[PDB]
Amino acid sequence: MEKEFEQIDKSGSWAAIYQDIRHEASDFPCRVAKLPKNKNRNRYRDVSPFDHSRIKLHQEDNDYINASLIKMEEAQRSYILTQGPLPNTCGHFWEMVWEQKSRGVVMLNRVMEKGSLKCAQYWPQKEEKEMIFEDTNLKLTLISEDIKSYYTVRQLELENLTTQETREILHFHYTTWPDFGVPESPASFLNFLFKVRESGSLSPEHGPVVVHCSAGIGRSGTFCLADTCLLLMDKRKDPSSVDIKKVLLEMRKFRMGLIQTADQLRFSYLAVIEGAKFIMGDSSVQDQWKELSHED
Ligand SMILES: O=C1C[C@@H](c2ccc(C[C@H](NS(=O)(=O)c3cccc(F)c3)C3=NC(Cc4ccccc4F)=C=N3)cc2)S(=O)(=O)N1
Ligand SMILES: [Mg+2]
Repeated sequence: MEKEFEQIDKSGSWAAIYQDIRHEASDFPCRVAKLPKNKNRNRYRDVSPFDHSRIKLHQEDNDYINASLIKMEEAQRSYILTQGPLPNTCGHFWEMVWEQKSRGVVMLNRVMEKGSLKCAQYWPQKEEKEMIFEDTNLKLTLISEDIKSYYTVRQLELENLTTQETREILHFHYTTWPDFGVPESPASFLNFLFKVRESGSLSPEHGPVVVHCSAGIGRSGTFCLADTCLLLMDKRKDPSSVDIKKVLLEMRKFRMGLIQTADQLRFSYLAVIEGAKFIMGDSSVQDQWKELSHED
């Protein structure tokens, strides 16, 4: 894998390679997303979930949410990728989290980035001020938070007001990944990813983890591609066999535009190559990653 990386670097072909992927990517209808009644449920007019893989809310009125089920058969892991919720779709977001039985939510953006709103404040910032989503009959409370230098992990309590059932939802918020950009380092990215993994959130016993950024395709796609490739390396009898470009095209069958710049693609290669060290056994790389990430 690093041989291909090295030759892409020498040839200076990241852009051409990335554009080939965009050209070969699947094109499926998004008719439900484009219905006039769903216009205000979409943050961006050009980013819509394909009809075949969209997540359907269990409400009869309108079951539409800009969210997609990325089901990776060989890796044996599913993820739900969605846009940052809008002021009017936060209830829908939590209804999806509840109905799909997700245990973790991975957020890779900030509410405001460079002077622009990118996502509604869909969770409580203060313990004493819980949130009620009236349209969906759900209550959400901030139980605690572990704030790190570049990411924060939060314990949220989500309650179905109707049945009184409550669930602990873990929120993994990466706060320093710029839009259309990349993480500070493979180490910082991997330190975070393994925190999500170690939490049990990605376990097949739970529903799919919900991953989102602003549009739910650039940063979210980078995060899922690296996680999936590392999973495939650990699975197969020969990790060198993992073709990251093939994996990305496979993921793009479930949601459009995953990975938004040639450099996020190049970063994905670095993340997988670095993470592979842990998969192949190295028990000193993780601490290395933590030290390198300066999470304190
Ligand atoms: O690293 C990233 C990129 C962010 C991001 C990606 C796409 C968009 C959608 C934008 N839509 S628009 O209505 O603001 C907009 C802005 C400029 C030109 C244009 F035609 C529309 C967007 N579209 C292109 C990107 C693009 C191009 C073709 C098809 C689908 C696309 F998403 C660039 N930004 C917003 C944020 S993320 O939150 O997914 N992580
Ligand atoms: Mg306080």
